Amino acid sequence: ELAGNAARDNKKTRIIPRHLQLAIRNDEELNKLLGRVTIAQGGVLPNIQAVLLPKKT
Amino acid sequence: ELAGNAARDNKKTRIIPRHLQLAIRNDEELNKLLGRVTIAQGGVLPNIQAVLLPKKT
Amino acid sequence: RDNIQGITKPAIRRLARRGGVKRISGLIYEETRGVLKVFLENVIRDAVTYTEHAKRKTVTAMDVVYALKRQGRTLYGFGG
Amino acid sequence: RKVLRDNIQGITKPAIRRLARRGGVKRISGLIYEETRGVLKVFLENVIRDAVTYTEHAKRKTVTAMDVVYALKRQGRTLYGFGG
Amino acid sequence: KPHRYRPGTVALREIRRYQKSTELLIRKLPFQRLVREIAQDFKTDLRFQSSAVMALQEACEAYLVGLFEDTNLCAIHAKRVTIMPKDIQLARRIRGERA
Amino acid sequence: KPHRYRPGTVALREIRRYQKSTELLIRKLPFQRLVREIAQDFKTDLRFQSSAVMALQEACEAYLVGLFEDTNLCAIHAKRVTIMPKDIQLARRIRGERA
DNA sequence: GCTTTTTTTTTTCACAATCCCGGTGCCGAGGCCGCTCAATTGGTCGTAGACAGCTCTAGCACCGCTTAAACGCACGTACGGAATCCGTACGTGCGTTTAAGCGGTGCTAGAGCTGTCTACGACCAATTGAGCGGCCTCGGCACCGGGATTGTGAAAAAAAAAAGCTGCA
DNA sequence: GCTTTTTTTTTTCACAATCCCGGTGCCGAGGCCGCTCAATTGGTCGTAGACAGCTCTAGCACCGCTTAAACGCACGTACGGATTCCGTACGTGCGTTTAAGCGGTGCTAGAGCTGTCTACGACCAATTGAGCGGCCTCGGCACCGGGATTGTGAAAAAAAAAAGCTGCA
Ligand SMILES: [Ca+2]
Ligand SMILES: [Ca+2]
Ligand SMILES: [Ca+2]
Ligand SMILES: [Ca+2]
Ligand SMILES: [Ca+2]
Ligand SMILES: [Ca+2]
Ligand SMILES: [Ca+2]
Ligand SMILES: [Ca+2]
Ligand SMILES: [Ca+2]
Ligand SMILES: [Ca+2]
Ligand SMILES: [Ca+2]
Ligand SMILES: [Ca+2]
Ligand SMILES: [K+]
Repeated sequence: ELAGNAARDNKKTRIIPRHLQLAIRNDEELNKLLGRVTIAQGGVLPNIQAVLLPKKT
Repeated sequence: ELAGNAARDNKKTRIIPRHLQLAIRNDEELNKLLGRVTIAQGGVLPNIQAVLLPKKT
Repeated sequence: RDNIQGITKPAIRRLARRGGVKRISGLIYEETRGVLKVFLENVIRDAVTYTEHAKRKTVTAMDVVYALKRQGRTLYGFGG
Repeated sequence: RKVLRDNIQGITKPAIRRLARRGGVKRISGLIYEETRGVLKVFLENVIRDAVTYTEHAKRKTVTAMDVVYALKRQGRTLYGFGG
Repeated sequence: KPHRYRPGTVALREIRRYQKSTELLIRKLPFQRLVREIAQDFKTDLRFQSSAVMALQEACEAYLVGLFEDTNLCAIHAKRVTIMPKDIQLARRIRGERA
Repeated sequence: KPHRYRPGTVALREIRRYQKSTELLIRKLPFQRLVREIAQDFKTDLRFQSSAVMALQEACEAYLVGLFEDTNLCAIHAKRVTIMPKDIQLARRIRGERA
């Protein structure tokens, strides 16, 4: 369901590893279950620590 | 062999958990094997990070 | 029932001594308390789950030991 | 056939910089790059040794993707998308 | 004769003292009560073997001493001698006890 | 005059790029050679199924990428923006990787 | 309160990268199909484990001691964290250099499958002794204590160095 | 080079902690004993897998081009880290309070054991359909070019500070 949604989100008809990774990593529980799991060709969630951005206004 | 030494250094004829915990933690290889193990009534190896000790006089 | 406060400042200090810690902010004693709580929840849940599966009303050492092992925190000297 | 070169250097500064980009790192000490290589090296040693053992046990002369996978799962670094 | 050790000096003595010993550092009953209190939330009218409470304490304390060790390093990594909440959160974030 | 982005502003661009993508960030052959180089040290004259070299890469890049994550958190813990070998060693110490 | 300088915040574009569409082409998802081997049916036979009955263990509750440990306040020292400062390490952008990646081709170690036979391990029934639970003794070890020793500070007292004067060739 | 004053060095007095003597007391290591239950001996029976032999997957090598990527250097910004500085959140140590710890007594849930009986799962042989491999096609998606949007940053105008006068008094 989730992967699928993150595929629809990408305007892509076929689920790919990225979609799986996004589904899993973005979902508190799935993530725990797959805590020590490495999805091949999955990448990582967009995440830039706050203090590394410049001063916003 | 190692714990029994540890006892004999303490002036004891009984091996006890501390002797076991000492034997193991001061032995690079054993320590590694029992890295994710807790020895009940073992305690820890005396260790005070240097920065915390006072400028020596 | 608020037994978490039974985990006194002194006892907490002691533990951290043994961890080679020298100076301790005041906010840590509560932070410690939470952590300690979360740990126990995770261990006890599992332990009791073993208890309920053997259809008992009395939690055993083994229950604990079997839980701790699931949790990666294997324990020697209570019937491993 | 042939004994191999000194390749660890092929894990270039660019590549190491790219990987640390993926990890959200903005600024990078000069000393990082060589330290990484050492870490990377030790990682590959550890996995490959285990894989090769699974190879050697199966009396095969060709390391399989599954050898890697079994080793990686042994090392606590479970990998999806290559079997098992 | 007003004799006082300067701040940090008994702390060190303590560190030496307790690393050397094995006895449990949390008082036992309070611990026991806490276990029982937490137990209730999963299944009522439980009992415990005394030895199962001791296995739990041995484990918790060991957990904590260890977590402190890592916390202390994280303090020192920020050029501090005093451990702070944030140090513990980093220790656990890196360990993977939380996000 | 000529354009020139301030120090950091491309680095952030790079971050966004690479977190958005899934492609392997080490060059495939050098990795291959390195694997074989390390392979030898255990057993001579060995073959690798591509899928096995690739599974090693996926696994490597992943490990390294996480280490940078833990590392950046150690830098930021010491009120820095710049990761250092002392940051890595802490991640790895706390992780349990080395003593 | 004045007044100038920095300094901060806001305004005006110019550029460069990123994003988004339609177009084009390629290849792998998707599904059909035919055959195989692994699920299903419908048998029997044995024992795992549910169940009731009982023993007695160890978990629970309560009491009252005697401390050792918690607590809560008084007082100050050393530590955290803000502010200030300087030097250069590391990001950016450019042109030069290098080799990864592309695909193609040819050569073959070795992955992987089959068929043949037998050494070896499960699986009987029978013999039996090593290791189990229970129980008894006595020395190791905890405990005290005291008084000597030493390792570990902290204060106060002496040396050296810092800051301010100075006068002098 | 002298004075003064601030920092650092040195000694000189203290105090928990340690250790070596002695001495004492208690309980659990460590050994004994009387079973029994689990390892051993022996032989039977069925198939797991070493081994030989064939297939043919796919792994390795080799080359020469295109160009994306790596390399090296010029240059200066904003970073890391040193230094300096103040407020107070911490650790030390009083005294008073609290409740844990022990030793012991009393009750019973419930843990754990025994034996009994049968519903349920292993095992088989025959039956057969689902899920395998092979195969084919066609639409999603990767790739590109081109145009619209987005966000960075430089330089030039308004607000908006210190930051240093001017009295004022
Ligand atoms: Ca039975
Ligand atoms: Ca400081
Ligand atoms: Ca015995
Ligand atoms: Ca007897
Ligand atoms: Ca004895
Ligand atoms: Ca004696
Ligand atoms: Ca004494
Ligand atoms: Ca066979
Ligand atoms: Ca029952
Ligand atoms: Ca069909
Ligand atoms: Ca198919
Ligand atoms: Ca189709
Ligand atoms: K009981």
